[PDB]
Amino acid sequence: AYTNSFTRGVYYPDKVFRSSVLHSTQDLFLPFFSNVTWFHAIHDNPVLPFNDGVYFASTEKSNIIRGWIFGTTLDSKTQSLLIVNNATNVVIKVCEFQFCNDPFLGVVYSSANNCTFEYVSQPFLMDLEGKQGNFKNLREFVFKNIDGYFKIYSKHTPINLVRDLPQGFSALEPLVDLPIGINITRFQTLLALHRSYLTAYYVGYLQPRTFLLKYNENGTITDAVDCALDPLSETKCTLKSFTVEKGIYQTSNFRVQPTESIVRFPNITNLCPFGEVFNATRFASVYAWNRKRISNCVADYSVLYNSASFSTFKCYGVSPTKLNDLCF
Amino acid sequence: PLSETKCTLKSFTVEKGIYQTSNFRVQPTESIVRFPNITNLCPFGEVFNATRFASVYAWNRKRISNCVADYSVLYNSASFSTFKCYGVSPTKLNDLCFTNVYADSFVIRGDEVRQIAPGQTGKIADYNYKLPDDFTGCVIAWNSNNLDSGNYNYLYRLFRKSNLKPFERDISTEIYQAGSTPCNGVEGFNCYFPLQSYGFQPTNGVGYQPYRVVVLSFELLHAPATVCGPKKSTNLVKNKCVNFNFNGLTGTGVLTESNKKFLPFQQFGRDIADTTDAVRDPQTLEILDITPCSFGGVSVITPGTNTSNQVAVLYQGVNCTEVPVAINVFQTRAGCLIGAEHVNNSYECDIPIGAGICASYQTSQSIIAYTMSLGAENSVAYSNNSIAIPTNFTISVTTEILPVSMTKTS
Amino acid sequence: VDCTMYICGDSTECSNLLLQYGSFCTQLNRALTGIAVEQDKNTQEVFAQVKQIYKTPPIKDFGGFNFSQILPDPSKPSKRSFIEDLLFNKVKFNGLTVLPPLLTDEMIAQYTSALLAGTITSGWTFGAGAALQIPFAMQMAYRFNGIGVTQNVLYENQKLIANQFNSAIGKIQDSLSSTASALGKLQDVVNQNAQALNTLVKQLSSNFGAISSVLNDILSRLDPPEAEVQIDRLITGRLQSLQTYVTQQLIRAAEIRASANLAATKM
Amino acid sequence: LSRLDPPEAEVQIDRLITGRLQSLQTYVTQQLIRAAEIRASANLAATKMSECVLGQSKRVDFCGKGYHLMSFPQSAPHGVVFLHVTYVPAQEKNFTTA
Amino acid sequence: VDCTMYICGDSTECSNLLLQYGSFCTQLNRALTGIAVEQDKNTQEVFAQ
Amino acid sequence: LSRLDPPEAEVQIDRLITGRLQSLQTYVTQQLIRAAEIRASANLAATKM
Amino acid sequence: QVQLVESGGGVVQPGRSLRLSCAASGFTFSNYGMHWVRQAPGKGLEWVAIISFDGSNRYYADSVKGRFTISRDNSKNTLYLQMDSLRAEDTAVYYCAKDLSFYYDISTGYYPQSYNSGTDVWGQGTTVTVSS
Amino acid sequence: SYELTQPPSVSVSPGQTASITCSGDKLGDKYACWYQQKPGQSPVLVIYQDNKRPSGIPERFSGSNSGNTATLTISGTQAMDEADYYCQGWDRSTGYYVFGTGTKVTVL
Ligand SMILES: *[C@@H]1O[C@H](CO)[C@@H](O)[C@H](O)[C@H]1NC(C)=O
Ligand SMILES: *[C@@H]1O[C@H](CO)[C@@H](O)[C@H](O)[C@H]1NC(C)=O
Ligand SMILES: *[C@@H]1O[C@H](CO)[C@@H](O)[C@H](O)[C@H]1NC(C)=O
Ligand SMILES: *[C@@H]1O[C@H](CO)[C@@H](O)[C@H](O)[C@H]1NC(C)=O
Ligand SMILES: *[C@@H]1O[C@H](CO)[C@@H](O)[C@H](O)[C@H]1NC(C)=O
Ligand SMILES: *[C@@H]1O[C@H](CO)[C@@H](O)[C@H](O)[C@H]1NC(C)=O
Ligand SMILES: *[C@@H]1O[C@H](CO)[C@@H](O)[C@H](O)[C@H]1NC(C)=O
Ligand SMILES: *[C@@H]1O[C@H](CO)[C@@H](O)[C@H](O)[C@H]1NC(C)=O
Ligand SMILES: *[C@@H]1O[C@H](CO)[C@@H](O)[C@H](O)[C@H]1NC(C)=O
Ligand SMILES: *[C@@H]1O[C@H](CO)[C@@H](O)[C@H](O)[C@H]1NC(C)=O
Ligand SMILES: *[C@@H]1O[C@H](CO)[C@@H](O)[C@H](O)[C@H]1NC(C)=O
Ligand SMILES: *[C@@H]1O[C@H](CO)[C@@H](O)[C@H](O)[C@H]1NC(C)=O
Ligand SMILES: *[C@@H]1O[C@H](CO)[C@@H](O)[C@H](O)[C@H]1NC(C)=O
Ligand SMILES: *[C@@H]1O[C@H](CO)[C@@H](O)[C@H](O)[C@H]1NC(C)=O
Ligand SMILES: *[C@@H]1O[C@H](CO)[C@@H](O)[C@H](O)[C@H]1NC(C)=O
Repeated sequence: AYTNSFTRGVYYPDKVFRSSVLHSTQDLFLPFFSNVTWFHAIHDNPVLPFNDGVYFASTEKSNIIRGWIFGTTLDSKTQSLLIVNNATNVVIKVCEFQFCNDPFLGVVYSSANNCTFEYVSQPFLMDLEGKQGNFKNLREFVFKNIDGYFKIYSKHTPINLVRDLPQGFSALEPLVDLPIGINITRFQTLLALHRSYLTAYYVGYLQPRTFLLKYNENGTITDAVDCALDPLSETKCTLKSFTVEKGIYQTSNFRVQPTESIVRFPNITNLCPFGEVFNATRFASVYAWNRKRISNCVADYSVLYNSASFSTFKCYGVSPTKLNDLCF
Repeated sequence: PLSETKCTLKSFTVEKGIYQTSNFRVQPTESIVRFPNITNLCPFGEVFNATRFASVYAWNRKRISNCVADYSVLYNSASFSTFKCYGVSPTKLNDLCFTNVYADSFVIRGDEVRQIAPGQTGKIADYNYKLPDDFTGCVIAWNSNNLDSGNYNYLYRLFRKSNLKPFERDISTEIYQAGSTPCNGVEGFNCYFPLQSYGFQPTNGVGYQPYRVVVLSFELLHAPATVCGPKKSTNLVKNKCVNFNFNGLTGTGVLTESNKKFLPFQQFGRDIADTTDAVRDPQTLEILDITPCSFGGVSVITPGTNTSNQVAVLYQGVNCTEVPVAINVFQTRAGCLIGAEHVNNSYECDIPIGAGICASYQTSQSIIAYTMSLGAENSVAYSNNSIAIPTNFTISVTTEILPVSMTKTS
Repeated sequence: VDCTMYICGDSTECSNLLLQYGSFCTQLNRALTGIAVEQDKNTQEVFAQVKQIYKTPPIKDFGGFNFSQILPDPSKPSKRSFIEDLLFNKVKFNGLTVLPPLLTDEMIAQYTSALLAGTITSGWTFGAGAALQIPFAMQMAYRFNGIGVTQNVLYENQKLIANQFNSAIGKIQDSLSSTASALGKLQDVVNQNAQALNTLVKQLSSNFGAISSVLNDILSRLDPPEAEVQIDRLITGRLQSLQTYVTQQLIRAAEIRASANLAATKM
Repeated sequence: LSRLDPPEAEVQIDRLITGRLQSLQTYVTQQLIRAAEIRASANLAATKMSECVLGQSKRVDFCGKGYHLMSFPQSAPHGVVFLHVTYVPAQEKNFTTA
Repeated sequence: VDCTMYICGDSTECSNLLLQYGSFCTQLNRALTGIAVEQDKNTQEVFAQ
Repeated sequence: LSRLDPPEAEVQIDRLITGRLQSLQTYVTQQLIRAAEIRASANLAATKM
Repeated sequence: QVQLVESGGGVVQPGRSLRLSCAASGFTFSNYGMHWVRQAPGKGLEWVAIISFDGSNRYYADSVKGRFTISRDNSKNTLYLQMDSLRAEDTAVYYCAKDLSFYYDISTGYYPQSYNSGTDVWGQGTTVTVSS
Repeated sequence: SYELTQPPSVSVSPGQTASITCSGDKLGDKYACWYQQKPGQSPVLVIYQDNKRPSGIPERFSGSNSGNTATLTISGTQAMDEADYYCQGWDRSTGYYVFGTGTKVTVL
């Protein structure tokens, strides 16, 4: 299915306190009013991509979601990250996991093959819905993997809306800032199943976006503007204000972009005699250094550069790698 | 103050007026250092004297956190032939607190260790170990002929289909197709296996015998600082101008108890100007407002040296309670007017102080300060059937002077 | 703005580098001080035109013309009239310092009160010399003479003219007290000054190619010979920013002086 | 130039051109602002000459304080001086009026 | 005048390098926008009487 | 950008950025002063009208 | 060993002031919110006050609000309870209790945002009596 | 005011189940915790999050919370279980941590 993420997925971009100021942060944010896929894992769990980040949301009634699996191969050939919250302790762990085809938690899931990280601590996922009664917790998460850190943000709020995310605003706060450094490209949720058949939640993807974040006097983000959502938001972003007066404002610059690249070189085919230069039997005395003009060539400098025969190869006005594309 | 006025104008006679001669600023009384109470020293020994270093293509990676990292002992050691840093001073590491200090280790052929630096080009830099052009950290290397030398178990990568990104590692071993024709399974024409051994025979001369390389990379003030240097924390003083050091964040100002409700993950605060104005003390975790301790211009109110050498000094926008920390007293809205007595009589303005206050030289003769009088008070005798008609006149010739042109410089 | 503290405060290492650039900081401070004194001159030339502070009489038989909305209100701490009260309601950053005006708002209000009292009780005579009192009906008659309308056009229908003037003053009162933004010309000056200061202070956070935009980070990280090449970059950037600010402020002060000269001529 | 050779003399020379060029742009920019200030005062002096000297001005306090009779121009270095002859009344006497 | 286009238009490397200098482009564009609006103000003031 | 790699290309690009930024700043300063002159002329023209 | 020890108990007159001090060792004191609990002789427990992990948020019972003041010094691993205007009802053995759940792990930045309700570790207790 | 009402005492034969109940007007919305206190000793936490035992407490302790009542229960009471049991309504958001009136379980 699909549903509208009205104003969800915004978070505190940094560890800096700000109050009564509109700050224009540029970071991986979920675009406003974006389409978030809605998965009914229980009548399955597909392995989903991890493009730049992931906004994960859920409104489950009895805390069936217990954590996530992150990685690129997820088959013990490469390091993978595991977050699974048992009844009393979260285990954040990066090993060379041999993940099962259908991961799930019994009522238990771990590995230790060539492992390189573990952090067992208090759990952040607990069964909080029973206290709220009919009102259902909306658990929100934002995962990122930049500069070698796996950053997790979170926020849980009471709601009653059933079929779609709330029409409201609430900034997610950090959970962990893990120094991890692995390559993450795919992920999947793992569930708690009473019947262990070894054979519900919304997912959105972050994009580079400039957000104008409004901090109230207490220092919390109360509302925000997605500067690239529509022309009105861009005007609000350019003026660094949330209300704009009547008028005409220059917001950005339109530029038609080139459709394709065109290369037109002369119809020359002969390869160029660098062999005569470097493989000469006798080199000249330095007081009588040679002078061989090279013209009407198709010169390939890559073989010169990557050849190990040269103990010194430094170019001053040109880059050794870019000589091939340049015409001289 | 009068001599300071004369030097400011570069003249020996100064006309009547008010001249800004210098700037007043309160000076810090003492020093403050507040580092986190990290409970253990750092395992640099396990990296630098490791029984076996890794190959350059498979460089090791140690993440260092929760350390009292004393870098002075490393620098003072005579073993390290090469110890150079690209974003920090080696002698100033021991007073900065950093995050995720990564220590990479590997063995290099010899004199080509110079390729381990930002912007370097070569076999090692391009295809084996690339570090960013804006690298901040230190590269440490020393000769290890008597530890790694013959020997062939240290390898390096000859070929890669593209230059490695900063801090990228490649473990693949597929055959590189150097030529413009397909090659598969074996080293064919213009086709090579991308790795081979160094060949660290002891007979190798200087510049080719093995060199062990350890490069430390640092991130600072992006997070709760963890690999803090050895500097000891001092006590915390408040309401007195003082230069401080919170987790490496150096500055000057007056610390005060803050009403700001920092969230648990927030360590600093900033103003609308994006200037730091609050900090969570790493020891007690309380929020301290940082206000820049008082500053302001100093203006010397002087009559003409012709009339008198007596002067009055105005500390602009400065409160009287803290001026003598630097060096009659009267609190004007524009600042503290020292040396001029306040008089309740209101005369016409002579030397404008500001905010309606003017100063003048009057007489037993001294500089006075008063609220300027706008003019003689006049209650015109208006009535609904009374008119005043002049019975005589006066011819007045008032001169008016206007500039027209200026010098034609070129 | 203190050029030395704005470019770098609490750092002798940067200050010594800044002295290499010469008297750029002295010139900028001189220009800003000239602008500051020019503002006081502008206020003085506009408002300080009366030699004496004229007072309206305690009894205000002005022939039916009601000036209660413009004469001063003695029931408040300031000399402001009612319309002045409407007008006044409708309208430590690394070196910056806002000096106070020489004439406080109370003094400017007193000057305008003197001008109002002189105009009402003596017509134009107080501008030519000593204030010659004249009943306001006769003053308005001889002001009708100035526009080519005979005196009797006032006296024969003085009540109608008085009522029209009172209604017009009340309409100005209502318009100023309403939601209309009639004072945009002054709010534009205030906004321009605030925006210029905001841009100056917000260009302290730019690094201009240096490793960091904070001098305490550069000085605490790098030894002098490597710190100088970064601190010079920050000095160049911040000096260019301050020069731009001072130049635009000079142009803005020039147009404000033109407006002040026009206001003095109108007075 | 006499101390250093071209390969690193140009590095030191370039610091002087940027500095002296910047120090010269500041001079020209402020003279342009000053020239406008003088130009405004020359337009006022030309208006005073046209209206006060060549005629009689009804504008109040333009050609002197009082009722303007005539003005006399006097040259001065980089400026002009106007001697505004003016009629100011004196010796008031209260009278009942109708 | 577009600052980014005039200085180094259609090059993202310079577009990134130019952010180090701060809001100079914003100030320059704001100034000419002010001048441009002032021209219309001048024409309206002179003629629309 | 086609001749030099980013480590040394950024050094050359900075000189162009500074020079073109100074040229643009000079242009706007002259335009501001000339706009002040034209505004004075337009005020005079409105008064004459 | 995770332990808490109180100090500063004694005899006090009505209207005077007294300060308790609970010292913490064996765990990261700065991570956990702390409680004060009192028990009158022969009666049940009564919650006195709570303090956040950094002192930003403090709550008091209505019987002591405005009179008592809770504080902590994370650099000393000590918890304080300033008492002013003591009355007869304040006669009780005062306990300092650690939260089973920490609010924020300063060592790693872990901010769970969801916490268990228990207070696992309690102090030994120090008696305070108010009489004339 | 908030008065978490519990019976003054509950009598139980050794080896017999004892149901210790705590009542409150809004206790269902809040979490409940139970503390055991032998005379002359500080309280010891036995139940938190309305059903969870901390490490080291015997497994025979159990609790529940629904509606206006939270109830601790012991599957089999031993001679050492004679103590005072106090309920506590826990709510971090509202700053609400009031204890109960307590209950002296009597073993006879
Ligand atoms: C994406 O969102 C738009 C606007 O809500 C909607 O019209 C469209 O149907 C959505 N498409 C998908 C893939 O659901
Ligand atoms: C949760 O995981 C940790 C990891 O060691 C384990 O020790 C603990 O017993 C687990 N708890 C449960 C409920 O099994
Ligand atoms: C770790 O990886 C190596 C190479 O694939 C493998 O031989 C080893 O069995 C793995 N770990 C262990 C200890 O099982
Ligand atoms: C991460 O893994 C994917 C899939 O193997 C690959 O396409 C991508 O290039 C990798 N990225 C990095 C940073 O190695
Ligand atoms: C900010 O905190 C204060 C003091 O706790 C509180 O009174 C106020 O309501 C808070 N602000 C908002 C917007 O709730
Ligand atoms: C060059 O010209 C020849 C004909 O002489 C043509 O066949 C060939 O396609 C041309 N080469 C290129 C580059 O198109
Ligand atoms: C010299 O000959 C070798 C092959 O033996 C060839 O690779 C090289 O390109 C020739 N000379 C040059 C251009 O270096
Ligand atoms: C390795 O041991 C030698 C012993 O002389 C010493 O120079 C060096 O400090 C050690 N390396 C460490 C511990 O970093
Ligand atoms: C200086 O003072 C003397 C004595 O009062 C006086 O005669 C002279 O005119 C004054 N000169 C100036 C420059 O005012
Ligand atoms: C100056 O500081 C003193 C401190 O006692 C204070 O009472 C006074 O109000 C201050 N004056 C001004 C003008 O701020
Ligand atoms: C001025 O008057 C005030 C109030 O009458 C008085 O307190 C003060 O001492 C007087 N100052 C002088 C210098 O007379
Ligand atoms: C008018 O004033 C002059 C002095 O300015 C005086 O000499 C003359 O006598 C006066 N005449 C009358 C009518 O008072
Ligand atoms: C008219 O004047 C009287 C006396 O000053 C005053 O009470 C009344 O409010 C005035 N009315 C108007 C039109 O303001
Ligand atoms: C007119 O009347 C006023 C009343 O104050 C008096 O002062 C003045 O001397 C009288 N005569 C003149 C000279 O106008
Ligand atoms: C740090 O912890 C020690 C105990 O390890 C304690 O004695 C000290 O007071 C704390 N603070 C400082 C600043 O050392």
